[PDB]
Amino acid sequence: ARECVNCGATATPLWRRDRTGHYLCNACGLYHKMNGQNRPLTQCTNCQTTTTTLWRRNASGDPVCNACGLYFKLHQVNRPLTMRKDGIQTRNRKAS
DNA sequence: TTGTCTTATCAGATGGACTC
DNA sequence: AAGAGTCCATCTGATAAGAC
Ligand SMILES: [Zn+2]
Ligand SMILES: [Zn+2]
Ligand SMILES: [Zn+2]
Repeated sequence: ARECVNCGATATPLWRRDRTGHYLCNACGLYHKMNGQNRPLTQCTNCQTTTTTLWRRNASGDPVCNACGLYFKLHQVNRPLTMRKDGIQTRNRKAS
């Protein structure tokens, strides 16, 4: 039940936090950082997944999922198909 | 019960569409 | 007409949760 504490949006291409760790949508997060006040009111080339919280690009400029993109950056080799975990994983990130 | 490694989820950078 | 500024999606980079 995540919600932008400024505008009330429940959907956004990227969730962000303010200095205190209060959640803000991408729009309200960028605005506050820039202005210092409140904002006024596809599939992976490697593993063929259609679901990720963040699309990245490979060296040729084609889309890869977050997992595949990060794996390649680290290892300089493509993510093997056997690494692909079923389901969606989430993590409780702490403040600051 | 600790250590490693994958990769979610945060933060920063870039630039197209739009207004001024 | 031609430049600077606003806005915010979407990209790259940083941090670190928790799978295993
Ligand atoms: Zn918002
Ligand atoms: Zn706040
Ligand atoms: Zn992938």
